[PDB]
Amino acid sequence: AVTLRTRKFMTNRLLSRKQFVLEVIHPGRANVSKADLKERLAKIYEVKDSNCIFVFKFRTHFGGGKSTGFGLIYDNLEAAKKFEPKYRLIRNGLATKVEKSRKQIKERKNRTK
Amino acid sequence: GKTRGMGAGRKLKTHRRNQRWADKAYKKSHLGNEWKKPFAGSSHAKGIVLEKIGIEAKQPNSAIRKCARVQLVKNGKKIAAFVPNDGCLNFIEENDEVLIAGFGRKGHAVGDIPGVRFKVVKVSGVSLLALFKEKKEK
Amino acid sequence: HVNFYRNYGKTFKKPRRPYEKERLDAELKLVGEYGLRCKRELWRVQYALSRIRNAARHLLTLDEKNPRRIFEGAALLRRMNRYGLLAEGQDKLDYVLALTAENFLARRLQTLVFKAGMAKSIHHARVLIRQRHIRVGRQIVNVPSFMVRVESEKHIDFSLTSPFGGGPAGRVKRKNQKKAS
Amino acid sequence: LARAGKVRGQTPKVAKQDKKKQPRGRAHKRIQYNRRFVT
Amino acid sequence: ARGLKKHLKRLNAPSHWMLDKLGGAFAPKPSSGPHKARECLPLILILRNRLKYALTYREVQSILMQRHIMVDGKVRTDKTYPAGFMDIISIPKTGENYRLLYDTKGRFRLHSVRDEDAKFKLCKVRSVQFGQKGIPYLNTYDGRTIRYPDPLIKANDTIKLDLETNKIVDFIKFDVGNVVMVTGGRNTGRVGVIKNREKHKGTFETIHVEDAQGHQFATRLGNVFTIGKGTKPWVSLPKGKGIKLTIIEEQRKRDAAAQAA
RNA sequence: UAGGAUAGGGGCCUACCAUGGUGGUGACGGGUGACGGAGAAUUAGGGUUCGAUUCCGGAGAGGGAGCCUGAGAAACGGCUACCACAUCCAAGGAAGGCAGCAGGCGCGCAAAUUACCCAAUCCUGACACGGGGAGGUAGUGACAAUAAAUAACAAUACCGGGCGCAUUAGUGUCUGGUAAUUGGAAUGAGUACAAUCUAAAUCCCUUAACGAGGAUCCAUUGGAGGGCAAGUCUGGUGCCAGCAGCCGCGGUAAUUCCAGCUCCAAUAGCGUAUAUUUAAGUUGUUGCAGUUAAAAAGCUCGUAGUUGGACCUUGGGCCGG
Ligand SMILES: [Mg+2]
Ligand SMILES: [Mg+2]
Ligand SMILES: [Mg+2]
Ligand SMILES: [Mg+2]
Ligand SMILES: [Mg+2]
Ligand SMILES: [Mg+2]
Ligand SMILES: [Mg+2]
Ligand SMILES: [Mg+2]
Ligand SMILES: [Mg+2]
Ligand SMILES: [Mg+2]
Ligand SMILES: [Mg+2]
Ligand SMILES: [Mg+2]
Ligand SMILES: [Mg+2]
Ligand SMILES: [Mg+2]
Ligand SMILES: [Mg+2]
Ligand SMILES: [Mg+2]
Ligand SMILES: [Mg+2]
Ligand SMILES: [Mg+2]
Ligand SMILES: [Mg+2]
Ligand SMILES: [Mg+2]
Ligand SMILES: [Mg+2]
Ligand SMILES: [Mg+2]
Repeated sequence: AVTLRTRKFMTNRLLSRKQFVLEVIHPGRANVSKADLKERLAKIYEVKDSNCIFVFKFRTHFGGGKSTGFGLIYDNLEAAKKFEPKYRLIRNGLATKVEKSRKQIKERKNRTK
Repeated sequence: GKTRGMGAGRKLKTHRRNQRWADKAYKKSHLGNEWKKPFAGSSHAKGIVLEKIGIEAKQPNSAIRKCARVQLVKNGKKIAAFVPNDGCLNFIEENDEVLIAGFGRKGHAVGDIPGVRFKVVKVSGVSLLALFKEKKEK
Repeated sequence: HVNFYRNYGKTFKKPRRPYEKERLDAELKLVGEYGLRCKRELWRVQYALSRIRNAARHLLTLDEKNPRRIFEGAALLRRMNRYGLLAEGQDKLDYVLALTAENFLARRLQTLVFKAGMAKSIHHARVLIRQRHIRVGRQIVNVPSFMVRVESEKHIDFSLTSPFGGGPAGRVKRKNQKKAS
Repeated sequence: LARAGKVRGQTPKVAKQDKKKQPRGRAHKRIQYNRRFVT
Repeated sequence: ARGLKKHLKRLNAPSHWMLDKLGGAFAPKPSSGPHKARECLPLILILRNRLKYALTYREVQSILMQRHIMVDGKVRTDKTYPAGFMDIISIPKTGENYRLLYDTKGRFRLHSVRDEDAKFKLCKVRSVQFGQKGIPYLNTYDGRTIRYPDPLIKANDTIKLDLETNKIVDFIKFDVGNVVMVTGGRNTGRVGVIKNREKHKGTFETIHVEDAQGHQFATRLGNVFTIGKGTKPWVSLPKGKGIKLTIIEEQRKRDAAAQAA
């Protein structure tokens, strides 16, 4: 029995997204997963694609029952691909990650040719 | 009495400057000899014990205050250093590494002890209080 | 290294003469009546009160019609009337000197709880504040020195989650019931 | 030096009880209050 | 040092950039441009901090190299461009114009305009004097230069520059009795009509100004910027018509704001 | 003055001429455990001390000196030479510079990680795109600062003061304490599904089932002659050991030592040590003192310094609130 409201909401067709600060109120509930918020935001904005949502920076205020955070609704998944930082895509699983070992990442390799 | 002229600011600043020297504490701090003293402007000073000696006590009292001659490893001075408490001297031993703290009274000898300004607070890197109160033995 | 630049200071100063029967008894009076955790708690109040009183004194040194005086006096009396520390018609900037640590200990949420009831004791009040039991508007305040304002006094009350008036019982209740049934 | 530790060794050894904790923090000041000037 | 300093740490960034203390070590460091880098506002501070069209450094980079942003009528890919006073920013994707104006507190505002009151900009002249082959030209404080200037235009005057013919359309002769909008010092922001101008041999010539509602101040010739001839300015002034009001009145206005709400 | 050199003024240098410049208003020299400043501590006012340090300016790369490339370097995460130091050597030669991050030796009273990341702030490149030990995050962290647990409420009880009468009672009201008393309540310290956080993990903030009987989920640091709040308690010691910042305790009835019980002070802090500010009107400009306590030159002349007698119309007014 949880609620869902937004504020500080602005649409910029520069980066082709609608960006908001959501103010979720979940009395009794421990907290709400970002995935669990995805379907509610998607069905209240009928975004036609529940993958165009990227929501983050959740807090769960002192005392519990109310959490804040940012949200990003894109209007073409193409623009979601291009105007996004690399890690929210990985969080939603839209791309995968690799690891580094930087001995002669460049140093020894700057010697031979 | 005072020069209260309006244009005598030079005279009064120079007077206070010359007369600030007849104050003992100022002369002691701004003459530099703390840097010829054994700590040479130090809080504590670590050293090595040469022998536990024992020195008499001033006339109103009567005792053998158990002091240790130590040598300072930072500058080579040798000094005396009280070992404060009942029986606690025995934990000290010759050529053990001891931290010489101030004994109090800000660089001037304290109590009935003649010519001692320094106290031992650590030996072999273990708290001398800890050995007195059997908290942590060396 | 930024995060270096974040200021921070102190909240009190220890008294000059450590050992006097008169000051020591006065401090024990205040700590006993307002149920404090130690006399650091008392000692903060005098620091804050000294700061505000000195602010008032510097103003009263100057003259009326001075824009600084009017502005800061208006602000100061607004601050005090918001915490219910000066009364009606007593917006004068001379009754802000007459305030004393009685008045600041009068506003701590321990005192407000005990005077609103709901506590049965002031030392009961402090703990009841600390076991996440009382909100103010809708947020639980677990600070015994919350300094409740007058437009917040009317609606201090129990939780929506605490055993006394909110929802589920405590763990000892649920243990007793589970071994009773 | 032969007399170092003299009285420290002379004194007999005596051991404590298990005095019940006197409550710390707030309750300690409660007891000081209602022991000094409510009693 | 041995060369140009290219980092600007956050606490050295001028007071009127309003940027917070603990958000990081550095500040955008405006590039050497058309405005004096002490009296400027970079495009990142325009997009990110004020308009919130982005939320990071890279997001403003995305905004700018989409080619969306326009300065003085021509697209700009720079991200520490030192915009200044009466630079116009258009965003044709949003069909939306800003003209970058002070307020009375000394900070920049983005005062909106329509297109007819955006086709031109407005700036003063640093100096008018000769060049190659004896052709006169003038140099503004905007960096801009104009060749064959109208032989009446003198130094300290102000001109309007259309963004298509790219030359004068009119000029206001810096004189007593026309309104200014001071752009430096403590009085910056406050509009008002000159009542006097006193000159001293060998140093700065000061201007005495009055806020149209009575208050009177003075400032040296550097920071005055005549807007319009007479009392009527030729630019749409910000929300508060260039009147700096005492802090007491800023209290009364907020009391009056809350007491009707 | 004439010129050279420089990006340019200039004794920056040369030739010639002149003999000047500074100095009791402290030059020059000497000391500095002296980079300068914004500022830090203390502050009734005046002041006193400090300022390596993250912001700005300067300087320096082991000590000096000289240079190329370049708009910018007398650059050292560039070179050339010398001095100090040291490395590899197949014995010919060659390569060096952590006052960058991390780390090791040493010095010392005295100072953490040989971790992760470019996600944030900004810079940099031919550049949306790479790089960034700048920077940020996690680890040690009682440098300092903040909030803040270690119990609360009840009736029984030997009690203990009014108040129901006060007499003569008795018990009775705020519950004061010794109650491992008796009892059901509450909770987080900790543990833990998760979720959230995060560039990825983690701390936190939220929260499922755990998680309290006072021995435990146990609070200490310094004292109890005065200054200074709190023992004319009990045993030992016998001017010994020892305490004691000062005064003093200790030589057989020790409130001071050493210990047990009790109490006090602060209490997650508290003592010791040195430097320093207040106290200190004992540095006195505000604000000291010089008959006798420390202190008027033996006396006069005296140049600079300091200080300087009275006098010169805004004298009576209209005016508008
Ligand atoms: Mg004596
Ligand atoms: Mg540098
Ligand atoms: Mg730039
Ligand atoms: Mg010449
Ligand atoms: Mg030096
Ligand atoms: Mg620097
Ligand atoms: Mg070195
Ligand atoms: Mg250099
Ligand atoms: Mg060099
Ligand atoms: Mg190096
Ligand atoms: Mg290092
Ligand atoms: Mg003792
Ligand atoms: Mg004792
Ligand atoms: Mg005493
Ligand atoms: Mg006493
Ligand atoms: Mg002591
Ligand atoms: Mg004593
Ligand atoms: Mg003296
Ligand atoms: Mg003195
Ligand atoms: Mg005197
Ligand atoms: Mg005499
Ligand atoms: Mg004379």
